[PDB]
Amino acid sequence: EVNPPVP
Amino acid sequence: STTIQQNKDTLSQIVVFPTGNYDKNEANAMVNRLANIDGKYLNALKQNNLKIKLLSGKLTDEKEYAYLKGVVPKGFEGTGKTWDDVPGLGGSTVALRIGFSNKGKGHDAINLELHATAHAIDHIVLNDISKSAQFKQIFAKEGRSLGNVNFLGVYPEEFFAESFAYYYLNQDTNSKLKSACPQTYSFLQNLAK
Ligand SMILES: [Zn+2]
Repeated sequence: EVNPPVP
Repeated sequence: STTIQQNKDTLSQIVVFPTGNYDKNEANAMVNRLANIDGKYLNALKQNNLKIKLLSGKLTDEKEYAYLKGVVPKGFEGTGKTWDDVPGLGGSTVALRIGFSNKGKGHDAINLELHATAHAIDHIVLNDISKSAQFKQIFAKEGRSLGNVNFLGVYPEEFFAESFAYYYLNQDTNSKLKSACPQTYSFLQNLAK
């Protein structure tokens, strides 16, 4: 699992 | 103070610094901000051998994230950006660019390292609680009260991560969260009991 920060 | 030191000690077995030249003072400041996280979560990350990798370069220049080159992250449609341009990642791993902590440094999270580590805590420690029925109900009500509503209001795992970051960054963001999202605030409070 990979999740980005807020764009 | 003694609890702060304990959390820093725990983080010494989690944080991995990069090889070569890097900003040592800013990396230390980033660890200090992570030490505000409740020790129960940090100890669980250590027990799971979760590493918080600090980077002096692009995330996708690390062997394990090279597969993400050219890939548009979830929720980044229309930004013109790919993982090559994103300064932090959280989930089954954590990777963060030194110097990009603050809002506006290639991201709009309240704090990069807290948001990314919250993803790891959500997924590894709490078994994807942000996708639980309980949190989905909270997210359905309060998920659009912290801005960036086409992102935080659409993905419950992102609302969780950012709310977590507000809760633990400092007293001001903690107070802002309680005002804007009281059920999320109580949820996180009870999670830490
Ligand atoms: Zn995120």
